[PDB]
Amino acid sequence: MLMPRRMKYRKQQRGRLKGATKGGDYVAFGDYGLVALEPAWITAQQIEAARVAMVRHFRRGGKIFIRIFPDKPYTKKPLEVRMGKGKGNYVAVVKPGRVMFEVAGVTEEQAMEALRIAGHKLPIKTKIVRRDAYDEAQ
Amino acid sequence: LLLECTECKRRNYATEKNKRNTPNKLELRKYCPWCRKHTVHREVK
Amino acid sequence: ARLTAYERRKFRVRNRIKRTGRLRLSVFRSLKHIYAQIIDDEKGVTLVSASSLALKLKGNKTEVARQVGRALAEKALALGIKQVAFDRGPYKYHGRVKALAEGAREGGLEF
Amino acid sequence: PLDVALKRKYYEEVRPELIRRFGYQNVWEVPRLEKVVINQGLGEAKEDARILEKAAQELALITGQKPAVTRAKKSISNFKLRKGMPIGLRVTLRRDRMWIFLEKLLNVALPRIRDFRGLNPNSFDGRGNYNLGLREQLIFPEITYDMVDALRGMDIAVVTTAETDEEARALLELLGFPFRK
Amino acid sequence: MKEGIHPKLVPARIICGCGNVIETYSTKPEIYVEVCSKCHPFYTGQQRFVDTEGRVERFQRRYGDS
Amino acid sequence: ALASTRNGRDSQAKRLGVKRYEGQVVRAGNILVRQRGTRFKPGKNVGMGRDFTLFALVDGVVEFQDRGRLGRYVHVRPLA
RNA sequence: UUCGGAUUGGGGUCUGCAACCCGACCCCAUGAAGCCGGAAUCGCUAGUAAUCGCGGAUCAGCCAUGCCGCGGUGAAUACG
RNA sequence: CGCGGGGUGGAGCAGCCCGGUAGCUCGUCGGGCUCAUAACCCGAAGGUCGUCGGUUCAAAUCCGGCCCCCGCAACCA
RNA sequence: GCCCGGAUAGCUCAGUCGGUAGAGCAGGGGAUUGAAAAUCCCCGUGUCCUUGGUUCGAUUCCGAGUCCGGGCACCA
RNA sequence: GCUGACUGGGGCCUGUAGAGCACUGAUAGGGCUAGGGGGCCCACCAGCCUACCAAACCCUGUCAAACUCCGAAGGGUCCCA
RNA sequence: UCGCCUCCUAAAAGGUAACGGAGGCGCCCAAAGGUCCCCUCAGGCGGGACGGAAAUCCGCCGGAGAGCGCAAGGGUAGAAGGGGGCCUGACUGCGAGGCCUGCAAGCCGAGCAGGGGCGAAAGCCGGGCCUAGUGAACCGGUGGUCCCGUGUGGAAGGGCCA
RNA sequence: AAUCCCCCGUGCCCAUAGCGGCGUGGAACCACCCGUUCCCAUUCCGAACACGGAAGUGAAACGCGCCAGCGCCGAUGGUACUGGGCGGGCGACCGCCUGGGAGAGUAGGUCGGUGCGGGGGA
Ligand SMILES: [Mg+2]
Ligand SMILES: [Mg+2]
Ligand SMILES: [Mg+2]
Ligand SMILES: [Mg+2]
Ligand SMILES: [Mg+2]
Ligand SMILES: [Mg+2]
Ligand SMILES: [Mg+2]
Ligand SMILES: [Mg+2]
Ligand SMILES: [Mg+2]
Ligand SMILES: [Mg+2]
Ligand SMILES: [Mg+2]
Ligand SMILES: [Mg+2]
Ligand SMILES: [Mg+2]
Ligand SMILES: [Mg+2]
Ligand SMILES: [Mg+2]
Ligand SMILES: [Mg+2]
Ligand SMILES: [Mg+2]
Ligand SMILES: [Mg+2]
Ligand SMILES: [Mg+2]
Ligand SMILES: [Mg+2]
Ligand SMILES: [Mg+2]
Ligand SMILES: [Mg+2]
Ligand SMILES: [Mg+2]
Ligand SMILES: [Mg+2]
Ligand SMILES: [Mg+2]
Ligand SMILES: [Mg+2]
Ligand SMILES: [Mg+2]
Ligand SMILES: [Mg+2]
Ligand SMILES: [Mg+2]
Ligand SMILES: [Mg+2]
Ligand SMILES: [Mg+2]
Ligand SMILES: [Mg+2]
Ligand SMILES: [Mg+2]
Ligand SMILES: [Mg+2]
Ligand SMILES: [Mg+2]
Ligand SMILES: [Mg+2]
Ligand SMILES: [Mg+2]
Ligand SMILES: [Mg+2]
Ligand SMILES: [Mg+2]
Ligand SMILES: [Mg+2]
Ligand SMILES: [Mg+2]
Ligand SMILES: [Mg+2]
Ligand SMILES: [Mg+2]
Ligand SMILES: [Mg+2]
Ligand SMILES: [Mg+2]
Ligand SMILES: [Mg+2]
Ligand SMILES: [Mg+2]
Ligand SMILES: [Mg+2]
Ligand SMILES: [Mg+2]
Ligand SMILES: [Mg+2]
Ligand SMILES: [Mg+2]
Ligand SMILES: [Mg+2]
Ligand SMILES: [Mg+2]
Ligand SMILES: [Mg+2]
Ligand SMILES: [Mg+2]
Ligand SMILES: [Mg+2]
Ligand SMILES: [Mg+2]
Ligand SMILES: [Mg+2]
Ligand SMILES: [Mg+2]
Ligand SMILES: [Mg+2]
Ligand SMILES: [Mg+2]
Repeated sequence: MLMPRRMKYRKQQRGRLKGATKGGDYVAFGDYGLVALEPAWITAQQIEAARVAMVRHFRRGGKIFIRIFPDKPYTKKPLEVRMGKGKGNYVAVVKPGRVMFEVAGVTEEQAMEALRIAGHKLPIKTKIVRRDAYDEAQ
Repeated sequence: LLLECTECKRRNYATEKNKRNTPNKLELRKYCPWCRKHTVHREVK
Repeated sequence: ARLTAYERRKFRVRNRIKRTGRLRLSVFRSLKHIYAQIIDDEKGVTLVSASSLALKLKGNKTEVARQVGRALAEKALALGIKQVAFDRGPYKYHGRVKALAEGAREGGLEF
Repeated sequence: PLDVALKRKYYEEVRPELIRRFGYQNVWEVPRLEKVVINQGLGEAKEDARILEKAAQELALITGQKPAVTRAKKSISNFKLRKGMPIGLRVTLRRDRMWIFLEKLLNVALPRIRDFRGLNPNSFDGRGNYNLGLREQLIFPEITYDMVDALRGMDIAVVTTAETDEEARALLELLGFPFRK
Repeated sequence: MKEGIHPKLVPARIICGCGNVIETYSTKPEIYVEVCSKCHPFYTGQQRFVDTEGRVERFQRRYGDS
Repeated sequence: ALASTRNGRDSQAKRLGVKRYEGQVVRAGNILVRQRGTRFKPGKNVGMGRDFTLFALVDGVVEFQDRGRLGRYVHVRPLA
């Protein structure tokens, strides 16, 4: 679906979306990227919704990298009210400047048009980028 | 198995712990009295 | 294999001595000679030295040692030094090292 | 005794051959032979440690040293084994007594093994010590065949100051170790 | 070697399909060794006696005469 | 159990830490550090109790010492 | 097990156009299962049953321990 | 969602507490008796204990998650 | 607590005026029969509820005891 | 009866924000490799190919209240004003 | 669900809530205690009869990932881990001074005296690496003991110590 | 007697002193070494510990150097964060002033420094 195996703890505190930053951000695997403009918990099911938008977009062809991953467990109560936490029910936490997705081995009009579809499936504003000197060497 | 432990004379002594099925014997060891100094001290009661 | 049994045994016995906080009467003994060095830690300093090597004497490494011990006492007691604790280093208290110690009375001592 | 033919043989004619072959700036660099450790593992005696001291009696007889007893490191289910119990005998011999035993092993024991087209030459442990193992104990002179209640073999380990197997091989060949080439 | 607990290990004599090994120096002096290989019967000092491989050797021999 | 709640415990705060700091006057017996492991080792004029508790052995001032891989150390300097 | 000789290794003999599939026999080696057989079940009343060998038919040879026969020794037991 | 019980050869049940050891009846398979089948008698096979994790030397057995089963509850509204 | 009565080879067990002891369905061997059984005939250290002690002498007598049972106790 | 809140300087204490991946775990892409999923040549040890499994290990790339090789600003306390 | 211990929440002193996220205790050990002496792991690779992923053995590499009775955390091989010999300080009489803290409690503790243990000694020793393994008072049981003893001597019954 | 250099003890800094490679040292220290009678030893082993030694060797160990492959250390500059003071956004969150300011990373560093005492050379 997309989801860890083996969690160390089942449930984990919500925490902040603060201080958009930190790792990812430089387009390491491919030709064009989709970078995140706003913070959000993006859900294992929005991710898959973007992936399949893209793979459907080119001929089963091209190559896709994803590069955000849903390891944060998301609980919800039933329509009860208040006793215990839980339950269920997975997200990737995504701040600004992150590259998720990032296609390669396809034409510019293709990548850019796939990434634009992929972006519509996301809860935040996005940015398509190409690749740079600035994306260094490493 | 709480442990009440005497020597021989005047019967005042000091108090201990063996919870156990070993040692099962007379369970005796060297201890100081309130009475003179450092005698034999056998378990009891 | 890091940090050998020698230097554990070494350190182990040393630290125990160093805690009591007396001056340290420290014993090196080689296959040939046997040396003894009275040290004050915290000033990081040797005070009274005695070797078989510098007393140029020989035969029966033990009887040599009682001598470098009597050598230390006489030498040391002359500086006021009386109480100390015996370092004994990585050496069994035995033989040569026991002998230097039981020669380190007429002064010094409790050893 | 400090005489002992193999010891002798090592000094006059094994050492010098060795120097001619590899060639050695130093007297020490030319391999000595230290430590033959003989280890019997016996699961055989497990709940019965009474059987054991008969086998220890046996090692002593052929070794001339009484063996110490190895006891179980950790506890393990699949074959019995409380972490208490005795597994086997292990006896360390050096220095003369290794020699007087290695001689006996070379010139008597190994000959008496059924088949024996010679000692395996891959058992060198790569840093140049060598190991082998034996099925029956009655291949030894000091054992009468009527004193065997049951067969138990052992693991012979031979430690060597040679840095490589090549050199190590040379030493034991030259000592008279029959090799399956 | 701790004093107690020990086989004697006293100089000995010993025998085989060969003559003596004067070397000895073992427990229990004067022992009889059944046969050795070293002393060069039986393998070492290769006897190669009784020798095999005659199985491919034969069938190609009795065959084309017959 | 699982849901209703199987959780819900905790234990009393142990109020652990340094109870006197560098350059602070103390008396014989004052305890200087409360701690779980050997987190500070006893130095000059400093005892350890059975629970790893460091106390002044003498009156004095307390000096802290970081002996690197030898640990940290608390001593009492006399002029007591 | 000097019991018992199944299995297998090598060596051969003979018949036969020819013995891999499938022959019988001799020798050396190999020596397995088997320490009187669960429920059950067969034959035999006398010169019988046990047990021991011998011949023939078919047939080149033979898988015959089969079959049809021959004699040697020779029991037990029938209240009913 | 709640609390209680459970899940083991083909079927139905023990064993779980109390760690080491899987048993009982039927069915199935091979043989016997009978003209034959059934009944009956002599033999045998057949399982990894829902599952994933963890504990321990060792887990059907103790602890946790999840999935099914059955039972009880769901009141004042 | 306690008074005490209850503790059998393989199980239920049955056995105290004391002087080396046992039955039935079991187990197995054996006769019977369609078999199951029943009936019939033969063998199983149970050192019989533990130690020290009276004696020649101990399931079965004296000091403690290990366990079991009901009925009565008590419980700050 | 000058010790107070607050403030200046000096020491000591700390493990958060940030960040990191050395530990505990999770984790994308590639590489090289144990065990095998087994295509099957076996049915004797064999035994090779993996566009599936896969430890560890290297490269690139990330995540964590109950992870930390690191780590501020602040905070606490003592001394002197 | 109710007391106790560990971790997080907890905002880098202490402290800090919720029917917040997760685990454990109601014991245990006469050695799993004291001391003196020695020893040093887990793992990986190579080698070795029965030995296999793992029984034992040999070699090299392995700064701690092992072990420390049990949960976690802090700690720890320069030992707190593993072995051995002696031993019972799992003593009596106290306790400067502090931690903690509304109270009552809980905790650490040098040092002195009596008599001891191990050690040549310095020294260490008033249980156990530590933090859970527990329960005010009242009422009563037992062993002791000096104390009280309702006219007096006893006794009844109490106190005191365990 | 100071001073320097080499060795032997022994402290301190606590990896800039480590690993690995290479090289070097025996007169003197030191080690390995010779032996196991004696003190004392090893759950077996004089391996270790211990003693009585001095023929040999610096092979091992140790000491001293030189290499930057690893390991370790590590700026300046810039950001993150933030005490204090102010804004902005429905929100999630963002920004400005003033004062503090990392971590990663880049540059580079490093094959140790040093105190006391001895023995030996100056
Ligand atoms: Mg980002
Ligand atoms: Mg990064
Ligand atoms: Mg959402
Ligand atoms: Mg409501
Ligand atoms: Mg969008
Ligand atoms: Mg090899
Ligand atoms: Mg070698
Ligand atoms: Mg807490
Ligand atoms: Mg044929
Ligand atoms: Mg017979
Ligand atoms: Mg028959
Ligand atoms: Mg008739
Ligand atoms: Mg015919
Ligand atoms: Mg015939
Ligand atoms: Mg079933
Ligand atoms: Mg049938
Ligand atoms: Mg039928
Ligand atoms: Mg389950
Ligand atoms: Mg398991
Ligand atoms: Mg109502
Ligand atoms: Mg003022
Ligand atoms: Mg300050
Ligand atoms: Mg963070
Ligand atoms: Mg990591
Ligand atoms: Mg954190
Ligand atoms: Mg730094
Ligand atoms: Mg003022
Ligand atoms: Mg933590
Ligand atoms: Mg806090
Ligand atoms: Mg805070
Ligand atoms: Mg609980
Ligand atoms: Mg002890
Ligand atoms: Mg190791
Ligand atoms: Mg290992
Ligand atoms: Mg191995
Ligand atoms: Mg640990
Ligand atoms: Mg623990
Ligand atoms: Mg921990
Ligand atoms: Mg007080
Ligand atoms: Mg108070
Ligand atoms: Mg005293
Ligand atoms: Mg004494
Ligand atoms: Mg005290
Ligand atoms: Mg009341
Ligand atoms: Mg009372
Ligand atoms: Mg009166
Ligand atoms: Mg009176
Ligand atoms: Mg009256
Ligand atoms: Mg009275
Ligand atoms: Mg460091
Ligand atoms: Mg020299
Ligand atoms: Mg020379
Ligand atoms: Mg060298
Ligand atoms: Mg840096
Ligand atoms: Mg800067
Ligand atoms: Mg601000
Ligand atoms: Mg604002
Ligand atoms: Mg920096
Ligand atoms: Mg370096
Ligand atoms: Mg120095
Ligand atoms: Mg000088």
